Amino acid sequence: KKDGKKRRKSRKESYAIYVYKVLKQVHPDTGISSKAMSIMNSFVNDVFERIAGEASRLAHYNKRSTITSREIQTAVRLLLPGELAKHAVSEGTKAVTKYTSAK
Amino acid sequence: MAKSAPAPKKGSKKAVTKTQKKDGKKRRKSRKESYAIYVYKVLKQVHPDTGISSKAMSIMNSFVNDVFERIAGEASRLAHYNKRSTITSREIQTAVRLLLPGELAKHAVSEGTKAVTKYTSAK
Amino acid sequence: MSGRGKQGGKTRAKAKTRSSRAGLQFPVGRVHRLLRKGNYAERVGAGAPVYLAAVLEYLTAEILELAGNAARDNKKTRIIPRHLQLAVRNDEELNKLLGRVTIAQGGVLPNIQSVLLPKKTESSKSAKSK
Amino acid sequence: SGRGKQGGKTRAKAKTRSSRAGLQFPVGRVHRLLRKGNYAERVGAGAPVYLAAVLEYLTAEILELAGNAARDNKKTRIIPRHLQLAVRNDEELNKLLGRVTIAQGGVLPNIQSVLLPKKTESSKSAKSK
Amino acid sequence: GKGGKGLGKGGAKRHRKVLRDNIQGITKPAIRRLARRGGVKRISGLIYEETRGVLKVFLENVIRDAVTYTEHAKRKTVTAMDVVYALKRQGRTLYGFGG
Amino acid sequence: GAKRHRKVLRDNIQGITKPAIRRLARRGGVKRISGLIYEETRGVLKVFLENVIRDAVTYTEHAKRKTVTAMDVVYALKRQGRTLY
Amino acid sequence: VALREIRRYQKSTELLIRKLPFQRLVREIAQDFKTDLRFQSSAVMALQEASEAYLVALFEDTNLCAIHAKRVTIMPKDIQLARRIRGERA
DNA sequence: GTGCCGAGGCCGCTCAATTGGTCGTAGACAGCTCTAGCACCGCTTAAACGCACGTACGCGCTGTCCCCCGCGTTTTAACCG
DNA sequence: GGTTAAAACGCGGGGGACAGCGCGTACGTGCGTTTAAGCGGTGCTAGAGCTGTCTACGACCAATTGAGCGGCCTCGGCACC
Repeated sequence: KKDGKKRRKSRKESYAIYVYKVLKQVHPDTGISSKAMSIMNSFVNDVFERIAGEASRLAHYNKRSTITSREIQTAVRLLLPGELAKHAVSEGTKAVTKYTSAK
Repeated sequence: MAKSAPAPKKGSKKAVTKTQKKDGKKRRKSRKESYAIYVYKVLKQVHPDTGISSKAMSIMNSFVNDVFERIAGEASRLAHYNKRSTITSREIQTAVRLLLPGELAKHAVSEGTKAVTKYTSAK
Repeated sequence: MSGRGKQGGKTRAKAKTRSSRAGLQFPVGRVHRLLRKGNYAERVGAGAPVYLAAVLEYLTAEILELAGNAARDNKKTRIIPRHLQLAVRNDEELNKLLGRVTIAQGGVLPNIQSVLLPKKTESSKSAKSK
Repeated sequence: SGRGKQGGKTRAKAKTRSSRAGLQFPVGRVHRLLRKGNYAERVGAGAPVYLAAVLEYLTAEILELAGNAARDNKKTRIIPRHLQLAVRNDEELNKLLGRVTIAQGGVLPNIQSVLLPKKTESSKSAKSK
Repeated sequence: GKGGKGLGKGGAKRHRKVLRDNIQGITKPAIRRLARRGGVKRISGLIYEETRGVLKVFLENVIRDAVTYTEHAKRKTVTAMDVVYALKRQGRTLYGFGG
Repeated sequence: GAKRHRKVLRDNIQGITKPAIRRLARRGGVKRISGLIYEETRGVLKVFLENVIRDAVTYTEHAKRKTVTAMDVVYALKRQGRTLY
Repeated sequence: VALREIRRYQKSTELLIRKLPFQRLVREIAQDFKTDLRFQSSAVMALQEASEAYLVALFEDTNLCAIHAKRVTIMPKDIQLARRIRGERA
């Protein structure tokens, strides 16, 4: 089981392939560098921390324990500007509607 | 709760007023199928707090129908030039690059490729 | 698969439409039928209507959006035909695609030529009055 | 047709919550991170799906902008130079990434009117200003 | 009775006035006092419009944060608690008015 | 005097030069022209060629061809209305 | 005279802008975002103190901007430098 | 003699290419929450009831940059560590 | 031996002191407006039950991507007509 070389299986809290998959879909024929993956991976982590960091504050102030899309909707408007939030909410809302209608 | 039949039910509407409670349905109107129920869906996704009048919806109904004629019409010409009997995403993608402007075509191709990928990959 | 027997449970989507498979909102089936109805080709591919709906859906999204933005500037929550014309003339890419398109029941961009304003303090040449 | 509460046709990951709604980004990791990180004592299933779409949109746009910038640089590979160019070009991206430094990036070629020939003038020509 | 966004009474028991250009409320004595609190001897005449414009930019940003905070709980009244939460995000933090 | 002896990379668009504009002007029934026309005509022509080749290359690329045939130019020209017989 | 009143405002703490015109100003901005908005008396006063000190810091920086350029008066040029160098405007 | 036109050329950009262990997607059968019904008071609502602050007009002193105008600043040079 | 900075002090402008003019203030009064209260009325947010579809955990194997390598196309630079 673990007698073979196994100690190097850890970490992988990152978005390298997911950014790569999105990169190919948005731009069909293009390449990315292993260097540029590092900036993108850390940028997504900070973005995830920023929106979730605010969402923690909204949940605590409203006496609400759960985290839902409504609180995240507030975080997107609070964090992103008007133009960025306008497209962000449309993508997020479409994700919920299709998910509920899929099984 | 009934079992229908194929023979006598074609255009089964009122001809003589042999009705009870509700009156007989009027003769069927030529179906002017429209994207109104679909355009309004997209409208509420980008501007949920904005309404829309029927006069502008008539424009969008005529816009999509006329636009669909152009893109499909160009694709129809493309198939004859290539001696191709079938039309798929590839020919329309090039037709988009022809009819639509530069940045507009790129966005259409980008979203179109993503939408096509989700249909093929998923069962 | 053979024997004409019942295949069993429907693993493939039953409630979801073909558009729901790709996540689109416009009816791909209608576009698929329209291509055959319009006699654009002897046969039509499966990806032909899927791509067409996505392009139409994106074009619908951009136009409504721009129209909605113009509606807010006019303090009206209902998108009137005039709102569409303002967005069409403002955006160069939309202007190129819809250059020869006419929008019924209003729609005009307030374009004023610089000649129409003399703006010389009504002071004529070599003397203020005529 | 009788299968009890649920059938036995498939019992191992018949489609994933990610790509269930046509979403590429992982949702289990986001769901796990939302509860492993003590943001709140409880988490709802609607939170990760909305968050995954938001992350995808932000990732997609900057890659598209960087990809176009890379095309202008005659290079197909995306270099952090293009990523810095895309962020600084738009004021919307500048607001979000205000105090952020990008490794191996760069700086926009901005020059004032008093740092060039003539006393204080900025006429120049095309491909400038 | 009943009320939605407000002003349910109507009739002759309510009165509201149109407010369009009330930015000019910050007048010359008011603008100079804040300048005096900054310790500047002389302030130009053109910055009076700019100071009002700067205040509008400052107020429009904090209001968005406060309104979004208030709209989260769907409360009609903007409490002092929501303001200080908005102030924390923007860096300009004020101690007091809730805790 | 005045003399240049470099062939390519510097005289592609400017190959029209002065007389060719006059040559086309005479066929257009123009008695006299201003020197400023020699700069727009390069831009005006280039816009016309760029629009045609953008479609023509798209037709050539779609047909999986590395060579632009004569019929390919007709397809690009037909859309803009400048049909060629 | 102008520096005579410097002592008054730097020795005594008080609001330096009119109360209700600030209330009217924030109301007119809030109404565009959402009509019939209800403002608490503490909330509007809390924003006033933050707004006043926001300009005081701005007026403090612009004073040092002027002395940098061999100047005493603060001009629209001074306010442009302070906001941009701080990342508030650009 | 000058500035910009070039030619040869120097390391990496993009393509491939055969071997070790990293990561991802399919498969089971154990507790736990996902999400679904129901309780009774607590937080926000409308419509009255009172209370000083706020708008409109008063007498007063407060300031900005117009003109003319110095000498200390930091560039422009051709020559050393 | 060449490059920037640094001494000397160009040099025509920009600012404070030299001066008006015009406002904006902010104290006495009365009338309802809006923010807090006073207590419900059903609606939502969090309590568990049952046994199942999914993520986390865990295995190997051929292939798959990104390092680098070698010729080429591009760039700044000195020297004649």
